[PDB]
Amino acid sequence: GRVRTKTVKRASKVLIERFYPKLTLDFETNKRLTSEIAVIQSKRLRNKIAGYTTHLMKRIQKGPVRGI
Amino acid sequence: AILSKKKKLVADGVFYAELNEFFTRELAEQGYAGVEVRKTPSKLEVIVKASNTQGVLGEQGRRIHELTSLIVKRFKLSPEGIAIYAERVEERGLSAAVQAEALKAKLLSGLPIRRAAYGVLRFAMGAGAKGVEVVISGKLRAARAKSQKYADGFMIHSGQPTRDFIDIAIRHVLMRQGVLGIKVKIMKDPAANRFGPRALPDAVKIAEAKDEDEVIPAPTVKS
Amino acid sequence: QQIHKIRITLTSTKVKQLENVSANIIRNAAQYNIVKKGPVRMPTKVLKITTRKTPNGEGSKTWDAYEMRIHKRVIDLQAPASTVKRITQITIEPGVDVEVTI
Amino acid sequence: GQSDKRELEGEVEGTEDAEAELEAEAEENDESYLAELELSKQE
Amino acid sequence: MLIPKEDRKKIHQYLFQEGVVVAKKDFNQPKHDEIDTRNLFVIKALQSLTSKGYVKTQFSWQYYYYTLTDEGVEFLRTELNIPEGILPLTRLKNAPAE
RNA sequence: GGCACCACCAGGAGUGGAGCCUGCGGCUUAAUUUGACUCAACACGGGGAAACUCACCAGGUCCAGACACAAUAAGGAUUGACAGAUUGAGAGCUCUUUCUUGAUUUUGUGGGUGGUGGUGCAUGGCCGUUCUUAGUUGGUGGAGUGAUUUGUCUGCUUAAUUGCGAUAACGAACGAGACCUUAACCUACUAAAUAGUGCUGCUAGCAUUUGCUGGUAUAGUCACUUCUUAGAGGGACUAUCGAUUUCAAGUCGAUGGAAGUUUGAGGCAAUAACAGGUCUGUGAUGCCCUUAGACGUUCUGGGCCGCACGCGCGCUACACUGACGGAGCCAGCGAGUAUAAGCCUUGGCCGAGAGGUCUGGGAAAUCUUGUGAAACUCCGUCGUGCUGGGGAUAGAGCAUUGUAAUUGUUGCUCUUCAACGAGGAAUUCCUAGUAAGCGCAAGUCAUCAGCUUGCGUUGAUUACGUCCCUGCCCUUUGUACACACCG
Ligand SMILES: [Mg+2]
Ligand SMILES: [Mg+2]
Ligand SMILES: [Mg+2]
Ligand SMILES: [Mg+2]
Ligand SMILES: [Mg+2]
Ligand SMILES: [Mg+2]
Ligand SMILES: [Mg+2]
Ligand SMILES: [Mg+2]
Ligand SMILES: [Mg+2]
Ligand SMILES: [Mg+2]
Ligand SMILES: [Mg+2]
Ligand SMILES: [Mg+2]
Ligand SMILES: [Mg+2]
Ligand SMILES: [Mg+2]
Ligand SMILES: [Mg+2]
Ligand SMILES: [Mg+2]
Ligand SMILES: [Mg+2]
Ligand SMILES: [Mg+2]
Ligand SMILES: [Mg+2]
Ligand SMILES: [Mg+2]
Ligand SMILES: [Mg+2]
Ligand SMILES: [Mg+2]
Ligand SMILES: [Mg+2]
Ligand SMILES: [Mg+2]
Ligand SMILES: [Mg+2]
Ligand SMILES: [Mg+2]
Ligand SMILES: [Mg+2]
Ligand SMILES: [Mg+2]
Ligand SMILES: [Mg+2]
Ligand SMILES: [Mg+2]
Ligand SMILES: [Mg+2]
Ligand SMILES: [Mg+2]
Ligand SMILES: [Mg+2]
Ligand SMILES: [Mg+2]
Ligand SMILES: [Mg+2]
Ligand SMILES: [Mg+2]
Ligand SMILES: [Mg+2]
Ligand SMILES: [Mg+2]
Ligand SMILES: [Mg+2]
Repeated sequence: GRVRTKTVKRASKVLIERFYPKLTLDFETNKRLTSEIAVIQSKRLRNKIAGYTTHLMKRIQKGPVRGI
Repeated sequence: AILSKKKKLVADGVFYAELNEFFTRELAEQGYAGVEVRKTPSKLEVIVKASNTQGVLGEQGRRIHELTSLIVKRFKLSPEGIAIYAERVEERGLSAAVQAEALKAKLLSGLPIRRAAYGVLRFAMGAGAKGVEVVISGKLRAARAKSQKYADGFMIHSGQPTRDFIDIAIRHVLMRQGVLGIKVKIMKDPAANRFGPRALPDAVKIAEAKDEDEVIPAPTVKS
Repeated sequence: QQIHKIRITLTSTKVKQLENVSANIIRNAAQYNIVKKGPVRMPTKVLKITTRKTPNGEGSKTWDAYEMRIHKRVIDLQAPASTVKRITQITIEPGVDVEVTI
Repeated sequence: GQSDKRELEGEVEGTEDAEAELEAEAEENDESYLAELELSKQE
Repeated sequence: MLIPKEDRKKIHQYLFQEGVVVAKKDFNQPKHDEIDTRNLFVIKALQSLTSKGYVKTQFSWQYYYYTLTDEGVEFLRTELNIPEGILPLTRLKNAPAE
């Protein structure tokens, strides 16, 4: 399965509460932004965080999300 | 003589492994931590880290002089080809080797285990260790043997970071009734690491909001 | 016995110090107008030893698989022999060993 | 340490052992004829 | 142990002047490469010296590490009938380095 | 309730039936050393033992019994010894024999020391197992006088206590996941005479059209990094679009992609525990036993292989989807020496073979080596026959290793050509470059691989589901158990 863990789920939604105006619906732009916003120890976790943030951004435009 | 590349790097490692155990047996009473072999042109620098650099360098440095001679005569080295330096460990509390040797010297003095065990739990943390766990196994007056763990603080267990931020030291303690086995696991704080990663892999540090400025409609500031 | 074609062979277990010495020599071979060839990445050799976990012979048959990677690099320089050897002492490193062959 | 005592007096006695050693150890750091000739002089 | 007096001598003027001796653990070795006598003689001769508190003995990886006590220098001072000038070589106060 | 090819469903290959290899029990023995007995003992102790290994058996030496004493002792305490006898022995082991050395040392006392001797049910460490299942814990708050409890859960979802969500809980930690190694991509960087290529010198063969195949090339003092190597990076995050869903976590389809099963595969791996296995790995160990006619150690020979039998891991096979005979001819993981005590060995020359000999290369991306491997493929012979399937058993002979091959180490040659004609009750492993074949290398190793650990060649059938069997986990429940049903 592809269930994301808590280390990626909670860290991504902190970004939305903190940098929503600068975020977007594009993964490639979001991936570069989070490399200057967060100190990520490994490249794989950086893409994972941005990939779930993009899903949340895509979901916020369709209505209110729980936790943000 | 002529030694292959594969067999030369292994020989250097085997030489290190055998040399390291030699210091553990000889300088056990001085809290031996580790040895660093710094090869250089025309010299073989060896740096030993111990809690007490007086027992090695005693009575006009007689022991260290008589100790480097034991290595020239066993590895067929030129008398000038090796140089040994004794260096004090900066943070004695963060070295599990020093902490395990210190615990053994107390247990062999008849001191109670609880008083001895908590003496390294607080000494390790006082030096700034992120976490520490001590396991002591063996027999004490009772015929049956037991093991007791004394944890404190935060400890990591699985994956690569244990190879980066944790050093370990096991020694056997010779008691009148048997052998006591002690394990001293010390996890150093990753923020103070100066060579490897400076944080845990899943530590995410989000920057702060730089926003909440006031925007004015549309001027131009010239220079 | 002046300007020659001189080989320096670099072997070590760890690549960070190997590339620092390699780059430092390349750096010193750049500001010094010395023509150079390298570094050449030789195929790394994985020395593997597979033992049994059990000191005794009881339990499930479980094995350790230890490894010892050896990385070897050779760099060719066109400089007099005095110049190349002093470059080695500038870029001397405990981990990497150096052999010089004409 | 199987009693409720001697572990009371193991921590407070144990911790004062370390507290005495961190300060002592942090003070220890802050203030930082031959023979072969006798075998050849037979001339 | 039955050592000839002369062979025992060479064992004693190696443990003085370079007051440390290293011997590999093989009893049948013809020559210990540093004391021209049997290797077994070196082990047993120095087992007596460490038996009488004149040398410390350390064993690691099938090797003997013999070091001469300060009390043992005095023993060779008299028994060897040597000049009273002491300090073999590892005691010559060459002084360490900082 | 839930999960799982160490469970099943659909299937594949089988094993169990035969011969043989090897391990275990048994029997035997002079000894056939020994540990382990469900999973988690039985190709396991890296245990493929001619000597050693070795612990067993039949015999023979040495102290390598330090040290304080006491005795003895220069008018010599003791050690070595030719020759003959003795002995398996050119062991002065011992016996006749007188020579030599000289306070090192001989006897008694204590004290040692050494033990593959005993105790793994006295221990450390290590390892296996519960279990790699998904479980574990505390702060504040709520409940309870308390031990405790909630948090840690009805439901959905996941490989997962992992997430959504419900919620007297809120917010967290270990474990999981992250992490590390490896395999798959980069005509985008960095270079490479120990990698490769195009051109170019020089050069060969075949048709002459200027073409097609080569050799040579460490001075052509060329050009390039795609193939090869490896360092710094980039690249996949379930991305976009359809369905279902509490419109949530997610799941299933497409498109793009090198990669969309955690991308494939592993390494590490929590809180406790077992009388699990090892004192036969340790100059790791407590205690017991032994310590000179040794249970130490060494030497010789035998044994660990011994054979009416039961059992387990395997290899050949029972044929034609095949055997031979020629021919075609493709990998990857790796290893390799010196005054040694002898490494990998091409190339040449002998030999039917096995093998021998002379040189050379390589301490290695250079040489062995493109390891020209085997299955495999083509063309033939064979023609359903215990046959040219199968190659036990045995006779005679030829080489290699080793001091030593007898109880054949192994290899080769001729001959002998056995059971076996697809295997009862039962039972194992497995879902994609996987299973199955098929070989090759590394470990043990002077010699011996039917064994393991890996690597690659050829390469599928059938699910992608369930709790029916079996095992484990959770919840509820009962308990006179808590040394916890071995109660
Ligand atoms: Mg973790
Ligand atoms: Mg993990
Ligand atoms: Mg089964
Ligand atoms: Mg079935
Ligand atoms: Mg078969
Ligand atoms: Mg024997
Ligand atoms: Mg034997
Ligand atoms: Mg024995
Ligand atoms: Mg145990
Ligand atoms: Mg509470
Ligand atoms: Mg409470
Ligand atoms: Mg609970
Ligand atoms: Mg959890
Ligand atoms: Mg964690
Ligand atoms: Mg060339
Ligand atoms: Mg569209
Ligand atoms: Mg994985
Ligand atoms: Mg038992
Ligand atoms: Mg046990
Ligand atoms: Mg014992
Ligand atoms: Mg024992
Ligand atoms: Mg032993
Ligand atoms: Mg054994
Ligand atoms: Mg005997
Ligand atoms: Mg036997
Ligand atoms: Mg056997
Ligand atoms: Mg036999
Ligand atoms: Mg098996
Ligand atoms: Mg088995
Ligand atoms: Mg054929
Ligand atoms: Mg090659
Ligand atoms: Mg026939
Ligand atoms: Mg046949
Ligand atoms: Mg036959
Ligand atoms: Mg079945
Ligand atoms: Mg054999
Ligand atoms: Mg082999
Ligand atoms: Mg085997
Ligand atoms: Mg109850």
